[PDB]
Amino acid sequence: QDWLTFQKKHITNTRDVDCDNIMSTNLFHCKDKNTFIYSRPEPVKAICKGIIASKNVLTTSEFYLSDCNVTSRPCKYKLKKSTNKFCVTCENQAPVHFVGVGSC
Repeated sequence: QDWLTFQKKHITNTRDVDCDNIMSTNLFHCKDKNTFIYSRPEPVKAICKGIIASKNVLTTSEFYLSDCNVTSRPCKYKLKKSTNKFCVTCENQAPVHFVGVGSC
Protein backbone atom coordinates (compact mmCIF):
# COMPACT_ATOMS: atom_id res chain seq x y z
CA GLN A 1 0.00 0.00 0.00
CA ASP A 2 3.06 2.22 0.46
CA TRP A 3 6.84 1.96 0.13
CA LEU A 4 7.43 1.41 3.89
CA THR A 5 4.99 -1.56 3.96
CA PHE A 6 6.27 -2.90 0.59
CA GLN A 7 9.80 -3.11 2.08
CA LYS A 8 8.49 -5.03 5.07
CA LYS A 9 6.31 -7.35 3.03
CA HIS A 10 8.52 -7.99 0.04
CA ILE A 11 12.17 -7.17 0.56
CA THR A 12 14.53 -9.51 2.40
CA ASN A 13 18.05 -8.88 3.62
CA THR A 14 18.77 -12.59 3.61
CA ARG A 15 18.13 -15.03 0.78
CA ASP A 16 17.33 -17.91 3.13
CA VAL A 17 14.05 -16.47 4.35
CA ASP A 18 12.98 -18.33 7.51
CA CYS A 19 9.55 -18.99 6.08
CA ASP A 20 7.96 -20.94 8.93
CA ASN A 21 8.97 -18.19 11.24
CA ILE A 22 8.23 -15.00 9.27
CA MET A 23 5.09 -16.30 7.48
CA SER A 24 3.52 -16.99 10.86
CA THR A 25 3.71 -13.31 12.01
CA ASN A 26 0.65 -10.95 11.70
CA LEU A 27 1.94 -9.42 8.47
CA PHE A 28 1.58 -12.65 6.56
CA HIS A 29 -0.79 -14.60 8.88
CA CYS A 30 0.01 -18.08 7.45
CA LYS A 31 -1.02 -17.20 3.88
CA ASP A 32 -0.20 -19.65 1.06
CA LYS A 33 2.62 -17.74 -0.59
CA ASN A 34 4.81 -14.69 -0.41
CA THR A 35 7.50 -13.53 -2.81
CA PHE A 36 10.48 -11.78 -1.27
CA ILE A 37 13.12 -9.82 -3.23
CA TYR A 38 16.69 -10.28 -1.99
CA SER A 39 18.21 -6.78 -2.27
CA ARG A 40 18.87 -3.62 -0.26
CA PRO A 41 16.01 -1.18 -0.77
CA GLU A 42 17.38 1.45 -3.13
CA PRO A 43 17.81 -0.69 -6.34
CA VAL A 44 14.28 -1.89 -5.82
CA LYS A 45 12.96 1.66 -5.26
CA ALA A 46 14.77 2.67 -8.44
CA ILE A 47 12.40 0.44 -10.52
CA CYS A 48 9.84 3.22 -10.09
CA LYS A 49 11.92 6.31 -10.66
CA GLY A 50 9.92 9.08 -12.49
CA ILE A 51 6.54 7.30 -12.35
CA ILE A 52 3.89 9.48 -10.61
CA ALA A 53 0.38 8.07 -11.16
CA SER A 54 -0.17 4.42 -10.15
CA LYS A 55 1.17 2.11 -12.89
CA ASN A 56 2.25 -1.49 -12.94
CA VAL A 57 5.86 -1.97 -14.06
CA LEU A 58 7.73 -5.19 -15.01
CA THR A 59 11.37 -4.91 -13.92
CA THR A 60 13.97 -4.33 -16.64
CA SER A 61 16.43 -6.65 -14.92
CA GLU A 62 16.10 -9.98 -13.13
CA PHE A 63 16.39 -10.11 -9.30
CA TYR A 64 17.01 -12.83 -6.74
CA LEU A 65 13.66 -14.06 -5.43
CA SER A 66 12.86 -16.19 -2.38
CA ASP A 67 9.39 -17.66 -2.21
CA CYS A 68 7.66 -19.16 0.82
CA ASN A 69 5.29 -21.73 -0.66
CA VAL A 70 2.96 -23.53 1.74
CA THR A 71 3.25 -27.30 2.09
CA SER A 72 0.43 -29.69 2.98
CA ARG A 73 0.98 -28.65 6.60
CA PRO A 74 -0.67 -25.26 7.42
CA CYS A 75 1.76 -22.46 8.00
CA LYS A 76 4.74 -24.73 7.11
CA TYR A 77 6.57 -23.82 3.94
CA LYS A 78 9.16 -24.74 1.39
CA LEU A 79 11.62 -22.01 0.55
CA LYS A 80 12.19 -21.77 -3.21
CA LYS A 81 14.91 -19.64 -4.68
CA SER A 82 14.80 -18.38 -8.25
CA THR A 83 15.99 -15.50 -10.46
CA ASN A 84 13.34 -13.58 -12.45
CA LYS A 85 11.71 -10.30 -13.34
CA PHE A 86 8.75 -9.20 -11.28
CA CYS A 87 5.85 -6.70 -11.58
CA VAL A 88 5.16 -3.97 -8.99
CA THR A 89 2.74 -1.08 -8.77
CA CYS A 90 4.75 2.12 -8.97
CA GLU A 91 3.28 5.20 -7.36
CA ASN A 92 4.97 8.57 -6.77
CA GLN A 93 8.37 6.99 -7.69
CA ALA A 94 8.22 4.02 -5.28
CA PRO A 95 6.98 0.42 -5.29
CA VAL A 96 3.71 0.23 -3.32
CA HIS A 97 2.41 -3.25 -4.24
CA PHE A 98 3.99 -6.53 -5.40
CA VAL A 99 1.93 -7.74 -8.35
CA GLY A 100 3.56 -10.99 -9.50
CA VAL A 101 6.62 -12.78 -10.89
CA GLY A 102 7.60 -12.84 -14.55
CA SER A 103 4.76 -10.64 -15.89
CA CYS A 104 2.34 -7.83 -15.12
